This record gives sequence, structure tokens and C-alpha cells, in this order.
Amino acid sequence: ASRLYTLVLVLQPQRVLLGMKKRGFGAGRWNGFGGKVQEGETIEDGARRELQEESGLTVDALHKVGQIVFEFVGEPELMDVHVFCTDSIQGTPVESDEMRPCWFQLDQIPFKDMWPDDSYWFPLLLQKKKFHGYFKFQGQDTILDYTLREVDTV
Ligand SMILES: Nc1nc2nccc(-c3ccncc3F)c2[nH]1
Repeated sequence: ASRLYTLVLVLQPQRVLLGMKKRGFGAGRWNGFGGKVQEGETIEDGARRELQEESGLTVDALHKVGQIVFEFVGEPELMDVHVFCTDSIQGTPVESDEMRPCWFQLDQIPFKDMWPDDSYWFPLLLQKKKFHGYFKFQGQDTILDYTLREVDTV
């Protein structure tokens, strides 16, 4: 019982693009760009589509960097998040009713205003490591337990 999601991080040598979600699930936290994968769509095509819908950017080749499975206690569906990065985009990040984008220097990633698991795996993404993670949450703030391991093949 799992549902597919994508997450794209635009990660350049000295800065990363994040978006502040304004409403809905995850609102109030900085995040990459992503969402649910659609019927008849590959995961990578879904990742590219979500980047455009949410940020206004067009991506040239996505790299698989991780997979994170989220369990929220008391919710039946696990969230199977496929994480991608890119360093080459076209377009200017667009603020909309759903998302406020901002570039961050790597030393200033706003972990206090992100989902708490990001503090664990974002540093691997910054060092160009690939990973498989699992995080069990109670509510949206408490990690009850987790696993996180580096892998050679996502
Ligand atoms: N960067 C990041 N960390 C997260 N932690 C827990 C959940 C989610 C999440 C957000 C939106 N849709 C699905 C999800 F699984 C996270 N996204």
C-alpha cells in the first residue's frame, strides 16, 4: 500500500532552489518541487512535469538521487518519494498562489523551516551521494524511527 511521488531539487554548485508551499499538504515548509505521479506517466516524466507546474522551470535531464518511503502512523498509504536532482534549468522561478521560490546558499539551507527528515538526507544530496530512506512520522513534526542508507543504484 504505497503511492508514488516525485521530488526535484535544482542543485547548483553553490546554491539550491527551494519553494515555500502556501497551502495544502506540507504548507509552510521549504521544499523541492514534486507531487503525485499520474496514470500512464513514467516517474521521471512526472518529476519533470511537477517541476514545471510548481516552479515554472524546464529541466534538461534529471538524475536519480534517492528514494524515501514515508509512513504516517494511522494513515494506510505509504508515500514512496522518488528524489531527483538537476543543475541545468531554463526559465526564471515563478512565484504563484501555490509556491514562493527562493535560492539558498548551501550553508544557509533553512532546515528549521523544512520537514525534519530533510536534515538527515539533504546533506547526502549535497555531497552527491545516493540513498534509500524510510521515515516513520507521528503527525508532521515527530520522527518515531527511521532508516537511511547510501546506495550505488537508486
Ligand atoms: N522534502 C520532504 N520531506 C518530507 N518529509 C515527509 C513528507 C514529505 C512529503 C511532502 C509532500 N508530499 C509528499 C511527501 F511525502 C516530505 N518532503
